[PDB]
Amino acid sequence: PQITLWQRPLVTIKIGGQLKEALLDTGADDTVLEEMSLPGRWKPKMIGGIGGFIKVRQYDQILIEICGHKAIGTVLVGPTPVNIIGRNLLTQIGCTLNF
Amino acid sequence: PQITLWQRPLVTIKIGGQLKEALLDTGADDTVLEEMSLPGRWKPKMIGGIGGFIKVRQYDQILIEICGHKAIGTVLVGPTPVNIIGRNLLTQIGCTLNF
Ligand SMILES: CC(C)[C@H](NC(=O)N(C)Cc1ccccn1)C(=O)N[C@@H](Cc1ccccc1)[C@H](O)[C@@H](O)[C@H](Cc1ccccc1)NC(=O)[C@@H](NC(=O)N(C)Cc1ccccn1)C(C)C
Repeated sequence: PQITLWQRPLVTIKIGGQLKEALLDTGADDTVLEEMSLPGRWKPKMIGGIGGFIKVRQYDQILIEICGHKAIGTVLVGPTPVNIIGRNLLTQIGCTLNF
Repeated sequence: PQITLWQRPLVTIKIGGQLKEALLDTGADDTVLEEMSLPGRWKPKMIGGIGGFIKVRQYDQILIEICGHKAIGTVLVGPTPVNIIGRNLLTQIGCTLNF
């Protein structure tokens, strides 16, 4: 698909059989998801952004599906206001910017 | 061009006669640049993201050029970690996400 940017590029993801929505975000190096309790081992981590840093839990090797496309990678889980799909998973689905 | 996302989608912009690099950012509603003097009057504004809120100055109707394509629109200046080009100007230059 081609997604225009008139509105926020929110799409449906599947994670663990749940559907959710998430923002496709080319300016994020990492993927950050709203608080949830996945199984698995985590590491603590701090990620930063516009106003500062928050604390998150890092899970590795998580499979997410983005508009029917699979990707497998690290996900950070924390008190984010929005689910963010970053470049580590966008590359896997062949996603480009074009103009 | 077509930009892949294996690395950060930094490009060169020209603004107020300077060259800067900025991040092409589909997850941002707005464009935020590092502190600089632009000509023009401005309004104080607040914007947020991960981490919280920062206070910026809003300049309207600013000409900026992004990889040789012109855009005229609102630019916020303030203590951002990185120069961000958001969706208000990506749409002007015809930017889409594709996969
Ligand atoms: C999620 C983090 C892990 C991420 N950080 C990150 O990737 N790094 C710190 C590494 C790095 C360093 C240098 C260059 C690139 N990357 C981040 O916040 N990235 C930003 C851009 C940025 C990078 C580095 C420093 C500072 C900023 C995202 O790409 C950017 O799109 C965010 C995404 C976002 C949206 C909502 C809430 C939290 C985060 N938007 C923003 O921060 C903008 N805000 C908004 O657009 N809104 C709040 C509106 C909104 C509301 C709801 C939904 C979407 N958007 C700012 C720039 C105005």
